[PDB]
Amino acid sequence: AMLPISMSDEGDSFLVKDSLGENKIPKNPSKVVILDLGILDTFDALKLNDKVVGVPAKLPKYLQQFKNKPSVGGVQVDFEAINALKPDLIIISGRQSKFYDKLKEIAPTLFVGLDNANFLSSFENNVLSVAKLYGLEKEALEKISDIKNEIEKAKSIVDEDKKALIILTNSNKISAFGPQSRFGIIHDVLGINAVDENIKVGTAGKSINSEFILEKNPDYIFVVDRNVINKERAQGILDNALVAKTKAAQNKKIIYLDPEYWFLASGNGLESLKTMILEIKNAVK
Repeated sequence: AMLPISMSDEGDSFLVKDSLGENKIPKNPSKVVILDLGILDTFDALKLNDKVVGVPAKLPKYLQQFKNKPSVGGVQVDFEAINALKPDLIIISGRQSKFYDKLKEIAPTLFVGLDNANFLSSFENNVLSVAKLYGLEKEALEKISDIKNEIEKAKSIVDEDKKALIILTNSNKISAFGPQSRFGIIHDVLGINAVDENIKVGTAGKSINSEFILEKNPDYIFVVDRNVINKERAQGILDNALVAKTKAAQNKKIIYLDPEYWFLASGNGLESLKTMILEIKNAVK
């Protein structure tokens, strides 16, 4: 299990430990550089927009209120821009853990990792830890309750005898993903059963083809199409007689998920996580 963020109050600051290291973070930080899009959404949802001084502007359609913040990268980190903003806090997730030592020379750097084996507990701890910095625990607990209620509404309507498959299409490559993966919340949080519970743990997933999809005969197929960031599109990759024969194709349950949520992994967002939960619920209702 990923080590959680723990914080102890030391008056003007918190002593913060997370899986990457320890930091003294000032209370109410006022110049925050955020490289994780999900946590940027949570800043919005907690009304902390004025605390943010840098984002990866090179930005999905749901985060356009930050389009005029100074750019610190693309998700490609620009260290010069970061230093020149003189931040009092840098927030990162998985995709930037490789940059940790360099960012930490600039300013205290908080890791809000999403644990693919314990998604909801990581999500809660990330949101509540950011809130504690600002004394917003009450407000963050109300919104965390809203998301839990949405998960319960979504779970309530899932069919126990149907099975789904998750795939990522990248140009013409198809790769399968299962429980406890980067897309795992379809199986792990919303309880939708998988066609294969034993695809191997790892970020690149398992290479598959249409024969595989036919062999599994999924009731639903969830597609994360990284071609939508061209020409070739999952719909054409799956435009064939193998995929056509599948229960998913026959009942028009090939679901194309918005990659600006799923591929960019905005699970740390109070509002973005909600939109993802609703997107699943509305596909299988």
